[PDB]
Amino acid sequence: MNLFSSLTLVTLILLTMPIAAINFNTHKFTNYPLYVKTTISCAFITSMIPTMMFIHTGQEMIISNWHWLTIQTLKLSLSFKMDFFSMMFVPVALFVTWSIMEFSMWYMHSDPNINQFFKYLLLFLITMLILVTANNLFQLFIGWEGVGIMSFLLIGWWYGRTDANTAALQAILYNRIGDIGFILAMAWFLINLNTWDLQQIFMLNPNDSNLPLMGLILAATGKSAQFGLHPWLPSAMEGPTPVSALLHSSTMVVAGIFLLIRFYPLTENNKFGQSIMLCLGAMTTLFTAMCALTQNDIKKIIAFSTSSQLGLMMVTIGINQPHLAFLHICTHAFFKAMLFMCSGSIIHSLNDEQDIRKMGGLFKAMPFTTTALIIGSLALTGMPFLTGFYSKDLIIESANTSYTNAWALLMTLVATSFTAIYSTRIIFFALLGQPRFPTLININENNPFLINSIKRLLIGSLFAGFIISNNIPPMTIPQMTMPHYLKMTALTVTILGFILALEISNTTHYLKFNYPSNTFKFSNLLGYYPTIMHRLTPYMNLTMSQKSASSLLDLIWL
Amino acid sequence: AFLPSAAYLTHQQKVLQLYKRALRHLESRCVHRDKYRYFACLLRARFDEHKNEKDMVKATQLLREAEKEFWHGQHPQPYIFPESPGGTSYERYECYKVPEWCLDDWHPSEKAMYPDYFAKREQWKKLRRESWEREVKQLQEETPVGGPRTEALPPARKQGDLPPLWWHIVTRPRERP
Amino acid sequence: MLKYIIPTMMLMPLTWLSKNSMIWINTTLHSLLISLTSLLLLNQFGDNSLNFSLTFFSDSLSTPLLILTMWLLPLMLMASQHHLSKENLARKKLFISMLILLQLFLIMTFTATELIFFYIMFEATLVPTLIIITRWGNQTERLNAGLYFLFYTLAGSLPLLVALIYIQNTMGSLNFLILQYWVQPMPNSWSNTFMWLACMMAFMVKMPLYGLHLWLPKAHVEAPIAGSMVLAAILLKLGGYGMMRITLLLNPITDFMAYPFIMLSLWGMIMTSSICLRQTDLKSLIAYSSVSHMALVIVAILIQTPWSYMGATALMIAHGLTSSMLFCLANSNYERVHSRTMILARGLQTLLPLMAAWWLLASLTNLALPPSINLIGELFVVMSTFSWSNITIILMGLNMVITALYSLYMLITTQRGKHTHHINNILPSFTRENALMSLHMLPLLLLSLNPKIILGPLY
Amino acid sequence: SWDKDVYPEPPRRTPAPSPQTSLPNPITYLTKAFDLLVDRPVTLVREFIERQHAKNKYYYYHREFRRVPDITECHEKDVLCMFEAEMQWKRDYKVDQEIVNIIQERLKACQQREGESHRQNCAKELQQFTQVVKAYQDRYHDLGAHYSARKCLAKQKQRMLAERKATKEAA
Amino acid sequence: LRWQEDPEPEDENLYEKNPDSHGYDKDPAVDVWNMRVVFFFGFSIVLVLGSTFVAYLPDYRMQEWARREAERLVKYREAHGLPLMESNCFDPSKIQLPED
Amino acid sequence: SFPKYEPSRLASLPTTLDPAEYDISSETRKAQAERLAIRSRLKREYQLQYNDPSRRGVVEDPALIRWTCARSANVYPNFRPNTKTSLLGALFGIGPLIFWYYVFKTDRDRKEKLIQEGKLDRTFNISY
Amino acid sequence: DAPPLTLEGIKDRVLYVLKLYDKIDPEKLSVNSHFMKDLGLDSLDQVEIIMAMEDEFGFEIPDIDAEKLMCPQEIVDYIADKKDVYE
Ligand SMILES: CCCCCCCCCCCCCCCCCC(=O)OC[C@H](COP(=O)([O-])OC[C@H](O)COP(=O)([O-])OC[C@H](COC(=O)CCCCCCCCCCCCCCCCC)OC(=O)CCCCCCCCCCCCCCCCC)OC(=O)CCCCCCCCCCCCCCCCC
Ligand SMILES: CCCCCCCCCCCCCCCCCC(=O)OC[C@H](COP(=O)([O-])OCC[N+](C)(C)C)OC(=O)CCCCCCCCCCCCCCCCC
Ligand SMILES: CCCCCCCCCCCCCCCCCC(=O)OC[C@H](COP(=O)([O-])OCC[N+](C)(C)C)OC(=O)CCCCCCCCCCCCCCCCC
Repeated sequence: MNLFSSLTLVTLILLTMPIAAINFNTHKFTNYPLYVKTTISCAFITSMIPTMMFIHTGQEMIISNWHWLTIQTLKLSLSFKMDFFSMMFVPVALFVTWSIMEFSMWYMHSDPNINQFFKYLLLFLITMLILVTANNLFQLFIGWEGVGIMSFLLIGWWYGRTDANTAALQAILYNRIGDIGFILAMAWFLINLNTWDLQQIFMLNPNDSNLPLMGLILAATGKSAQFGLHPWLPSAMEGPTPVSALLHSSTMVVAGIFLLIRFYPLTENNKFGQSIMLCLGAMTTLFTAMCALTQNDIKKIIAFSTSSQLGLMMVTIGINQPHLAFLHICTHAFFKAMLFMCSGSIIHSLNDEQDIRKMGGLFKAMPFTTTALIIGSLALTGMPFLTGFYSKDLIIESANTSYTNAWALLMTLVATSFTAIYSTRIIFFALLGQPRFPTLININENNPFLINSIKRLLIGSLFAGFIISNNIPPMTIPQMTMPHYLKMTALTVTILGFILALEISNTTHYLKFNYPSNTFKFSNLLGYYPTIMHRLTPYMNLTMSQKSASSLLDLIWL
Repeated sequence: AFLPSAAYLTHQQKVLQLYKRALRHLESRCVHRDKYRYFACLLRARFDEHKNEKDMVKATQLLREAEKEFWHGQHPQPYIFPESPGGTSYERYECYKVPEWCLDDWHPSEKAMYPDYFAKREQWKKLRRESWEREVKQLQEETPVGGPRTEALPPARKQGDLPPLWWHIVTRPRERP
Repeated sequence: MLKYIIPTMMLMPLTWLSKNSMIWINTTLHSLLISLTSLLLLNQFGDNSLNFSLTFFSDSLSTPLLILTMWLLPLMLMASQHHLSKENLARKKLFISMLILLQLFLIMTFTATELIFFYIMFEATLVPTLIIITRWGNQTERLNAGLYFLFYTLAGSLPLLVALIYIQNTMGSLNFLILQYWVQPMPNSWSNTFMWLACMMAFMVKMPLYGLHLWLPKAHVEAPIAGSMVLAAILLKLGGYGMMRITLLLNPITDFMAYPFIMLSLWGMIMTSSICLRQTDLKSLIAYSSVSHMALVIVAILIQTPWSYMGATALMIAHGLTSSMLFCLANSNYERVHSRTMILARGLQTLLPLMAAWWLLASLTNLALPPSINLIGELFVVMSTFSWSNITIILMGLNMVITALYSLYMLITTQRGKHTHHINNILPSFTRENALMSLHMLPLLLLSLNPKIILGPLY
Repeated sequence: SWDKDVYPEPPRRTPAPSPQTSLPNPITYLTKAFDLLVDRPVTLVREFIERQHAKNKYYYYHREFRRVPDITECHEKDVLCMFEAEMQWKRDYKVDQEIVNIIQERLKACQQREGESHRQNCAKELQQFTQVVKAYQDRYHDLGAHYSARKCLAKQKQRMLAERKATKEAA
Repeated sequence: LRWQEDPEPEDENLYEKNPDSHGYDKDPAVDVWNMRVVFFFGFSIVLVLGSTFVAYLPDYRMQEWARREAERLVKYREAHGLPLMESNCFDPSKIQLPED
Repeated sequence: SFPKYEPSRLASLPTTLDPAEYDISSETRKAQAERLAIRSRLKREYQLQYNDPSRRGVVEDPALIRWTCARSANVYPNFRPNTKTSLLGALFGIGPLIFWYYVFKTDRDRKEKLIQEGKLDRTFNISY
Repeated sequence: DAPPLTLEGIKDRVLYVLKLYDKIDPEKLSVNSHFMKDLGLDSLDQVEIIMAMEDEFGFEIPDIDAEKLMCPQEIVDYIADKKDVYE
C-alpha cells in the first residue's frame, strides 16, 4: 500500500517542481525544456509502478489527504481517486506529453518564449492530471477550468495575431457554455444528494437523474466539441502544432468524454441519458467527418478527425460501453498525437506550409514522416491489429449487437467510412503524387529529437492497443457472437471508404473542370454553422448590449 | 475603390486583377500542376479572346459578367499564402515586433551590454533630428493649397538631405525578429 | 475595537507632523502596521461573536471587511502618490487625511453594535469619499449625477433613518445583539411593506441594484485611483453588510418582498455583463463588472440561506480585492497614455510582460477561476440559488459565460494584438506599480488556501 | 490513530502471494527497494523526532460545555438566559453537523472499500446515513440564514402539531 | 483672446533623471527607502507573518473541537444503542402545544 | 442564367458585383478625388506628428475622442421621450423582468405546493 | 531551416524563372529588361510573371505593387524590401 499512494503523489509533485523552478529563476536556463522533458519522463517512470501494481491485484484507493473546507455538511478535502481510469490515463498522458516535448524542442526552437511555452504546457499537464484524478466535483472543476484556461493561453500563443485571439476567446465561450451544464450537475448533486464526492453519488445512486446527466452531457458537449458546441476545436488549430497535438487531439478534448465515463453508474441506469449521448455522438461523428472530406488545411483535417473520434467515443458511451470508450481514449492518444506531429514536421519542413494543395512528393523526401503518417492513418481507420483496431472495431462490434438507435448506427458506419476517406485524402495530397510546394527545398527531418519523439509514439501506435487490452481486466462482457456480415462490418465499410476515395482521388488527374456542387459548398463551409452563428449570435448580443442595455435604459430612463 | 495613390481602379487594372484572382481561385480549384497549367492556358485564351475590345462600355459589361462568372465559379476556401492576410502564418510575428523607441527605455547596465550598437544608434537619432526640420520645410513648400492631393510623398531632392517622413519606414522591425 | 480606532486617528498627527518628503513613507509604514494588527479580529467562535464593548462588536461577517478595509489604506497610499507629485504639500496631506478619515469611519461602521450608530457612520463615509472624488478627480462633469444623488437621499438613507427611529421606539433598542433575541416576525401589512422598503432601499442603491446602478459608472470614472479603489473594494460592501444585519428584522415579509428585486438582479447581471462587452471606457467596464458581481450578492442576501450568505461574503471579499486590482491596472495604463479609451493602447504584452501577467491573473480572478475565492463565492451563491429555484442556473450560467467573455476581452484588447504605433511614452513598469498589483493579488491567492476566514458568521 | 468504533473498519482479508509463472515480478523488488531506501530513513528521522517529543511531554484538553438551560425553559425576551440557550443550541448545531460528516465519511469509505459489491455490503451504513439525514433535516432544515433556537423550537412545534393531527386523524 | 493661463505641464519621466527609480519618489534616497518600507512592511511583515498567523489560528470557530466532540457523542450512542440523532432538538416532554 | 448573390445584414455585397463601383462619370471622379484629398490631408496631418522626434507621447485622434464622447456623453441631452422611445424602453425595459418574474413565481409556487403536500423528493436535501 | 535570401540569390532565382519562360529569349534577357517595352510582353504576361514570382518565393505581392513591377531589378528590389536582405 505504502508504495502506491506515495508514488501517486510523487508523480504530481514532480510535475509541479519545474513550475517552482521557472518561478524561482535568476539565471538564464541550462536548457529548461530538456529539464521539463526529463522531469516528465521520470514522472512517467514514477507513475508506471502504481499502474503495474494495479494490474497485479486491481488495487484502487482514495487519497483524501488534506482537509480544505467544511461547509456544514460538505467536507471538501483534497482527494485523489486512483482507480482503473487514472491508472490507465496517467501513463498514457505522460508518455504522449514526453513525446510532445521532445517534438517541441525541435519545432519550437525558433521561439524566444520557449521557456514560457514549456511552462504553459506543463501547467496544462498539471491541470489535466488534476482533472482525471479528482474525487469530488470541485477539484474536477479546478482541473476542468484549468485545462480551459491553458487552452486559451496556448491557442493565443502568437497573441499579436487577431485570429489566434479570436479562436482562443471562441474556445473559452464554448467551454463556458459547457460549464453551465457542469455547474448544473454540481448544483443538482449538492441539493439532492448533499455531496460533490463521487463515492456518495455512486452509493446513494439516484433514480431521477435525468437533469444532472443532461448537465453532464452539456458539459461534454462544451468540452469534447460535440455538435452544437463543436467549431472551437477546428478554430483551435491556429495555435502551434504541439499545442494542437497534445491538448486538442489527445489530452484535453477527451475530458468531456472522460467526464461521462467517470459517471458510468448513473448512465448505466438511465436509458434516456444513453439515448441522448448516442444521438449527439452520432450527429457529431457524422458532421465533423463529412466536413473533413472537403478541407485543405491539414491541421483542420486532423482536428475534424479527432472530433469525429470524440463523437464515436460519445456513441460507445451511449450504448452503455464506457470501458471500451476509455480504451479508445488511451488508444487514440498515440496515433492522433503522432499524426499531428508528422503533419507539423511536414509544415516546418515546407516552411510553414499547411495547405495540402501545395504538398506532395514526400514519400521519398520525408521517409520516416511518411512511414509514421501512414501508420497513424491506418491505426485511425482500423487496420487489423494496429492499436486503433483493439478498441474502435470492438465499438462497432458492440454498436451492431445491442439495443441501439438504428440511424445512429448507420451514421456511425458512414463516419467509419469517412475516416478512411479523409485518411487516404491526407496520404494522397500530402505524400503521393508529384510535388506542389515552392522551389527552394529545405526539406529535412534528421534531428534525433524529432525522430525519437515520433518513434516512441510509433512504438505506441503499433503495440499499445495489444499491450493495454491484454493488461486491462474485464468490466463488461464482450459480445463475441454475431453473423459474418455483422462481424465483417467495420473492416468492409472502411475498405469501401478507401475504394470510394481512391476513385475520387483518381478523378482529379482528369482534365475536366466541374462547377461546385451544393454538397461541396455545404461541407467546405462547415455545414454553414460557423458562418451563421458566429455572425448572428454576437450581433443579436452586442446591439442588444448597446442600444437597449447601455443607451436606452441605463443611461436615460433608469 | 480604396487605394493610397489612385482614388479608383482603372479598367486595365480591373481586368488584370480579375485575371489574377481568376487564376488563383482556379489553382485552388485545380490542385495538380499540369492540370492547372492546361486550364491556365485555356483561361488565358478566354481572356485574350476579348483583349482587343475598343468599346469601353462593352468592355465594362463584359468585365461585369466576367465578375459574375468568377463569383459563380469561385472556390469557397481558396489558397491563401501563409503570410498573406487570411493565411495561417499571417501576422504571426507581430507579437515579436517591438518598436525601436523601447531601446530608449532600457537601463544603462543593459545598454552597456551592447556598446557599439547604442553608440551607433546615437548618431542614427542624430541623423534623424537634423534631417527633420529640413524635410518639414521641404514638405511645406511643395504641398499645394488645401493639403496634399494624393498620399504619395516626394523624394529627397537636394544632395545631403533625406527623404521626408522616413524614420518609421527605415527603422521598422524585421519581419522575422 | 479601540486598539484600531486610536492608531487610525494617530495617523493624523503622523501625517501632519511628517517631513515633506516622508509623508508617504510614514503613512504607508504605519498603515501596514495597522493592517498587521488587524488580524487580532480573527478570534471568532462557532457560537458567540467577538463582543468588545457596548459600542463595538465583531462576528465573522464584519471581521474580513475590517481586515480588507485596514489593508486597503496602504494600497491607496501607494496608488495615489504618483499623480499627486506636483500637488501642494498641504493639499497632499489633506488627501491623506481624507483617506485616513474614511478608514476611521469604515472600521467603526462595520463594528457598530447599534444600528443608528451604523447609520451615522454609514452616511459619514460618504463625505470624505465625496471630497476625494470631487477635489482630485481630474475632471468634474456631473450634470446628471446631482439629480441622482438627490434620488439616493430621497429613496434611500432618509427612509432608513425614519425606519430605524421607529424600531428604536417599538423594540426599545437597536442593539443587534438584543435584536437577535427580541425580534418579532414582521407580518404582511402595508405598514410593514413600506417598512421593508425603508429598511432595504438605501442598501439597494449602495450595492448597487440594476436600474439603480446609474451612479456607479460615473462616480468610478470621475474619481482618482484611491477613490475608485475604496468604492469598489469597501463602499459597495456596506450595502451588503447592512442588508445582512437588517434582514434579521425583516422576516418573514422578505420571503415575498424579495421577488421583484431578485428579478432586478437576476436579469440585471445578464445586462450589465453584456454592457461590459460594449464599453469604450475601461474604467466604466470595470464599474459595470462591479454591478454584475454585486447583483449576485443582492440575490444571495435576499434568498437568506446559509450557503448564500457564505457565498455572498466570500464574493464581497474576493470582488473587493479583484476589482480594486482591476482599477489599479486601468490606472497603470492611464498614467502613461493619459486617456481611458480601451482601444487606444493595445498589444501591451509586447511592451510590459510582467504587467500583462498581472492583467492575466486579475482577469482569471475576475472570471472566477477555481479554486479562487471569487469562484468559491460565485459557486456557493449559484448552489443556493439553485436551491431557491432550479431554473435560475440558466441565468447563472449564461452570466458565467458573459463574465468570462468581457474578462478576456479586456485582456485581449489591452494586452494582445498589435501595439499602437503613435504611442511612445509607454515606460517600463515601476516597482511601485508591480508592488501594488502583488499586494492585491497575493492575498487574493493566499485566501484560496484557507477560505474559512472569509465565509461569514454561519460557516 | 483514532477510535475504531466511531470509524469502524471491518477485518482485512488479504490473499497470499501465489506465484504461478516463472517470470519474477518487478513489484517485490521495488517493494524491497522502497523498504530499504525510503521506509528506513523516514522511520529513523521519525524516531529522532519522537525522542524529542518525549523530552518535553505536555498535554492539551478537550473543552467541555456543561448543559445550561435550553430555550424552552427560558422566559420570553430575557436575554441573559436565552443567550445561554442560544450558545448551547449553536454548539449542538455545529456538533450535529460534524456527526453528519462522520456518517458521510463512513458511507464513502464503505463504498470504496467494498468496491463493486458496495450496494450489497453497505446496507447498514446507508441505513444509518438515511436515518441521520432524516434526523438532521427534521431538526435543522429550512430555518434560514438568521437561524436561532427560537426558529428551531417553532419548527419543532409545527412538526409536533402535524404529528399530533396525524395521530388524531388515524383514530 | 482668452485669459492669462499657465500652459499644460508635460508628463515627466521618472527614468530620465533616475534610471534606478522605483516610481515611489523622484528623490532617489527617498525612493529606495520607500521601496524598502513597502517591501518589508508589506511582504516580509504582513504577508509572511500574517499567513503564519492565520495558518496557526487556535481552532477558528471551533470546528476541530466540534469534530472531536462528535467523535465522543457518536461513541456514546453507538454503544448504548441510541439513535445517532433525534428528530427533535429539544425534549418533547417539556413542550406545551396549543390545544384544539 | 447564374444565381445572383443575395446581400444581407451580415453578408454584404462584394465590391465587384456592385453596379455603382463601375461608374465612370466625372461627378464620381470629383467625389473620389475629394475623398482621396481628405484622406491624404488627414494622413499628412497624422504622420507629421507621428514622425516628429520632439513629440514623445500620444498623437491624439479627435475622431476617437469624438467617438468616445458620442458613446458616453451625448446619450441623454439628445433624448426626446416620444412613442418610439417609450415603447422600446417599455419592451426591453420591463418586459423580460415580468417574464422571469412569472416564470420563477410559477415554479416556486409549484415547488412550495409539492413540499407542503409531501410530494417533492427532499430526502437528502440538508444543505440549502 | 529558413535560409537567408541574398540579392545574388534573389537575382539568380528571378532570372532563373524568366529564363524558363517561352516568350522571353534567354539571350536578350538582362537585369534591366523592361517587360512591355524591351521584352515586348503584355500586361497579362506581366501579371503571369508576378504570379510566377509568388509561386517561386512562397509569398504574395499585392496588386498595387504587381501593377508597377516592370523589370527584374524592380522584382529583386521589392523582395529585398519585403525580406530584409543583407543584414
Ligand atoms: C502560505 C504559504 C504558501 C506557499 C505556496 C504558495 C501559494 C500560492 C501563492 C501565490 C502563487 C502565485 C505566485 C506567482 C504569481 C504572481 C507573480 C507573477 O506573475 O510572477 C511571475 C514570475 C515568473 O515569470 P517570469 O517569466 O519571471 O516573469 C513574468 C513574465 O514576464 C510574464 O508571465 P507569464 O505569462 O510568463 O507567466 C505567468 C503565469 C501565467 O499562468 C497562468 O495564468 C496559468 C494559471 C491558471 C491555470 C493553472 C492553475 C489552475 C488551478 C490549479 C492549481 C491550483 C490548485 C492545486 C492544488 C491541487 C489540485 C486542487 O503565472 C504563473 O506561472 C503563476 C503560477 C501560479 C498560478 C496560480 C493560479 C493563478 C490563476 C488565477 C487564480 C486561480 C485560482 C487560485 C489559485 C490559488 C493557488 C494557491 O514569478 C516569480 O517571479 C515568482 C515571484 C515570487 C512568488 C511568491 C509566491 C508566494 C507569495 C506569498 C507570500 C506569503 C507566503 C509565503 C510563501 C512564499 C513562497 C515562496
Ligand atoms: C520542498 C517542499 C517540501 C518541504 C520540505 C521541508 C519539510 C520536510 C517534509 C515534511 C513536512 C512536514 C510534515 C508533513 C506536513 C504536515 C502534515 C499535517 O498534518 O499538516 C496539517 C494539515 C493537514 O490537514 P488537517 O486535516 O490536519 O487539517 C485541516 C485544517 N482544518 C481541520 C482546520 C480544516 O495541513 C497540511 O498538511 C497542509 C499541506 C497540504 C498539501 C496540499 C496543499 C494544496 C493547496 C491547494 C489550495 C487550494 C485547494 C483547493 C482544492 C481543495 C479540495 C477540492
Ligand atoms: C481576510 C479578509 C481580508 C482580505 C484581504 C487580506 C489582505 C491582508 C493579507 C494578510 C495576510 C494574509 C491573510 C490570509 C492568509 C491565507 C493563507 C494562509 O494562512 O493559509 C493557511 C494554510 C493552512 O492550511 P491548513 O488549513 O491545512 O492548516 C492546518 C492547520 N495547522 C497548520 C495548525 C496544522 O496554510 C497552508 O496551507 C500552508 C501549507 C504549506 C504551503 C503550501 C504547500 C502547497 C502549495 C501549492 C504547491 C503547488 C501546487 C500546484 C501549483 C500548480 C500551478 C498553479
